[PDB]
Amino acid sequence: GAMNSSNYAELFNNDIKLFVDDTNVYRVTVHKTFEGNVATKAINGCIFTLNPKTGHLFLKIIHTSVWAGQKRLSQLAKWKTAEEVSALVRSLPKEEQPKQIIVTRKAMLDPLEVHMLDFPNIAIRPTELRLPFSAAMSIDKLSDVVMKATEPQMVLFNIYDDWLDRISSYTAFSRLTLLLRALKTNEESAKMILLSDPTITIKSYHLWPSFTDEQWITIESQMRDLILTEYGRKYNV
Amino acid sequence: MNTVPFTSAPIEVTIGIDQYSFNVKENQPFHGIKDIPIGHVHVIHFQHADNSSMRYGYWFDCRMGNFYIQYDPKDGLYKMMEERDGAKFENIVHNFKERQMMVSYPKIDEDDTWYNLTEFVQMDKIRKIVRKDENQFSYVDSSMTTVQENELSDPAHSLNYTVINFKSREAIRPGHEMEDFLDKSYYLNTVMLQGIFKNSSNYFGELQFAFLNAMFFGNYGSSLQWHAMIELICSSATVPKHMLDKLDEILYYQIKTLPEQYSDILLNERVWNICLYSSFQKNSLHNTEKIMENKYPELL
Repeated sequence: GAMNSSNYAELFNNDIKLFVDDTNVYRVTVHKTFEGNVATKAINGCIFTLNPKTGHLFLKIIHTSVWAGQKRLSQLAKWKTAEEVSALVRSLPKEEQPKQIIVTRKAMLDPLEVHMLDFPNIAIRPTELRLPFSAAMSIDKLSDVVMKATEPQMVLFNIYDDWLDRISSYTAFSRLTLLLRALKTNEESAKMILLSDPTITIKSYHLWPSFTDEQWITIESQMRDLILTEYGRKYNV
Repeated sequence: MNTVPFTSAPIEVTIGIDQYSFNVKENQPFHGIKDIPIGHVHVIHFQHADNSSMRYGYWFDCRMGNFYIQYDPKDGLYKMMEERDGAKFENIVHNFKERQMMVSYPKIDEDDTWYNLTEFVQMDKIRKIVRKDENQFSYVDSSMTTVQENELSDPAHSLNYTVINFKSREAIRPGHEMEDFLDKSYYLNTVMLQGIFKNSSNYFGELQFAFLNAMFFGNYGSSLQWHAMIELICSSATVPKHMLDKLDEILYYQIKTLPEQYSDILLNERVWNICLYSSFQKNSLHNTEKIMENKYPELL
């Protein structure tokens, strides 16, 4: 069934599972035409497919060329997401295929289910968690590779860098979702916090800075404070 | 005009024949139904005064034999049987009439209701849905389950309706996932009409039979089957025009005939609101839409 606060630790057992987030698959800018009507222009997007136990990220880049000549793009985006996730599963060796796929938006259930008819033993699940994965395009290196792409392209990353050498999956995911929540609520402040200190660099093969353990505590505290502040401002509490 | 005699009526029971029904009191001298119109299927059904659970009944066609009803005190229910001795049977029928102990199938001559509800229902197809090949008539009751229900336990007692499932390999061609799931025309016309049912009359016949079982026995799997076959059509962009027009007539008489007090369990909100207002054929069910709005606007 659905994924919630109660069955949260299931994410970190040894049953392979992936999260799929489609919020950045179909991205547009809205602008005014010469005659004063509104039009959209698509920009490149991506499917955010993540194994929360291992950190492996399967970033599938969605090139604007996919939309050319198509109607009902927002609907089509869901089907293209499910098509590409299915192809990813097919491309993986049997022992690496997931036992569950957890979609972050309920509208993805039917498209994925239909595309996964060949994999009846892979369970497609919704979630009640309010996961922040839409902010994945606030991670500079991910945004950069998406925006530069000239063709459909799959790019692999570990979204935990090397954290798992020192902490558990559970702790890694809480850090990741805290960082993304912060970047979602106030990107400018979130990014300030991460880079303020120029003596803490991001390795060429990483996405986040090379914080020491103590520095991560300070960071995480700083991201929590950011999040709670923005809440008071949102609601006047 | 044909006759179905009853040996006796030992327990208090409500007896239906098609859309008509009569209360019969314990050991009231009731001995059959006469003047039953030849040319259509029929159903004679029961609900004991003591157990408003388990409505049950028998589909039959009088052209296929001489049938009669006999209460069984071991199994506790009215059983349909066949009399093979043609002479012995006209003898019972004629003596019971002479004594005038038989009710008359009470058809108004203006009324096409039963024809309209059973236009495409054929006994031969019923006996494939209700497989019991040593009887010419078919038993159904409230609690019988369908083959699909069983898949998600006793197969001898199953309603073997055609399995329809919108999220199946059958329904979805590989490579046309999105196309076929949003436009079931493929599934309807090639898989189901041309493939399994062969023509629209067999399809309509199963749809009508499912509705009738839902209505007369409250058989829930039949209600599911009836809704699924409507939805398959309403969710197909490409439907022969002869089918759409006939469908409007079929559903009209089905909605017209339903007991008003039952619309809550027998009518699936989602399917009807999707068929009448969201689907490809939203504009092709004018009579069905007009009667639904003027009788059950709540459900919509």
